[PDB]
Amino acid sequence: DIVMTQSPKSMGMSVGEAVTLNCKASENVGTYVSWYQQKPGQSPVLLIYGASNRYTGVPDRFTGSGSATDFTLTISSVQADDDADYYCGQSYSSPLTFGGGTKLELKRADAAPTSSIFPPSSEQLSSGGASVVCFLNSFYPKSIAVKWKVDGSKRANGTANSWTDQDSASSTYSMSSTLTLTKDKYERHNSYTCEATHKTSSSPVVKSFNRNEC
Amino acid sequence: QVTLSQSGPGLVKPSQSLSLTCTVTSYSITSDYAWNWIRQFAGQSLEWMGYISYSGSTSYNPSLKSRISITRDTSKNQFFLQLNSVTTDDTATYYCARGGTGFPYWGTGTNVTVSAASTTAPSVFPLVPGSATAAASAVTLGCLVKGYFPEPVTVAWNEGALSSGVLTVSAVLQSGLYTLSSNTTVASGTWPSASVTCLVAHPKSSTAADKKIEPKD
Repeated sequence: DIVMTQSPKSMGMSVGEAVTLNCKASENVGTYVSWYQQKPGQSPVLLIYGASNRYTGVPDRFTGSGSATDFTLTISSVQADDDADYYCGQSYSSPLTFGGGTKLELKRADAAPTSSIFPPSSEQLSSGGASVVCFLNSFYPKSIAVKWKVDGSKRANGTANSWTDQDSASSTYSMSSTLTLTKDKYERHNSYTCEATHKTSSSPVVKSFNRNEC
Repeated sequence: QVTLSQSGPGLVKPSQSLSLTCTVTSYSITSDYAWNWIRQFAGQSLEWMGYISYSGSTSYNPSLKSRISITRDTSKNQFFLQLNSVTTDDTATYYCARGGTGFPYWGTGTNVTVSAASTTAPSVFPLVPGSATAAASAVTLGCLVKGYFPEPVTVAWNEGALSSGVLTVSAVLQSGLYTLSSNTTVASGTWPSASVTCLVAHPKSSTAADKKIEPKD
């Protein structure tokens, strides 16, 4: 089996910059190398085949070069919509094999998040549970820390955080932090607070709601 | 041009056999080209499994040859993959594709989870602002989907009409069930006036839920 090794495992670049992705074969594969782009929630799309042939419909900014065991995919001027995982594959020898991929992320200006907090729905309370959600929207960079306070006391148990992939237009991230409690626990306290610390602000961004009105 | 669509069980128990179907439209599988099956593991690494050519000849990866079978039905224009004695390691997204040395056409892919656990439908709860939001301009609504197994779940807004400003965080596994949240930001002069609903589908359990987001009062 021929092993395909993709160099940059991960990479971040700004819109308009030229980027080069590398793919090496453990042994000769001639020019039988193809490159694929896989955007979030989509199947792979063929970009280049035969090492340097651009597939029909592919934008001119994508070009390929190489032979034998060293291949490269070049993006002349990266676009925000180029955010994706890129894979090379060889079809010179059997079985066909693919490299492990290179993830291309976009760099952009720092942006402070917008915060929203949501009390549990009456529907959930009926089942005996209560999830309080804090949503941080459209920010950059990805790194952010969320702290939960109940009636002024920090709560670290029962918290679940998750991020969205980077937006294909604005290159910003979004993330939700979910605090889950039982109905009894939720009803014995009044103030629920979400505190977010991001590099854009020295002081944390706080969002809270009082059960005796929401 | 050609269109491929995979179909099959989203959940199979270990030791059982896995059968997937690929339905091809706008191209006869007897005309030309090789018809392949390729899978992508959770880690995103890809593996070519094999193909059946337009002439009926099959070719398999070495590593699966003893447990795999690819067949076709020329009258229905479909080709199939059968993988015997599956283990948890066979959990992956399975794709059918057309190609020889390159693959220009891929199906959408079907996720197969190999597990002994049983299917569990979603509970969908609305996410409505605590009203204490005097920001006017923009309003963020949402749907919390929790306690389901296995993946995946599909979440759409307004039948799919509302596609801008939609943010769906990745699923998270806790104990043995998944949870996910989808949020949408709309112009403040659109929600209080127009209805916003989230459509949630969980294939594995053949569940389709509809949730209206009612104003806070």
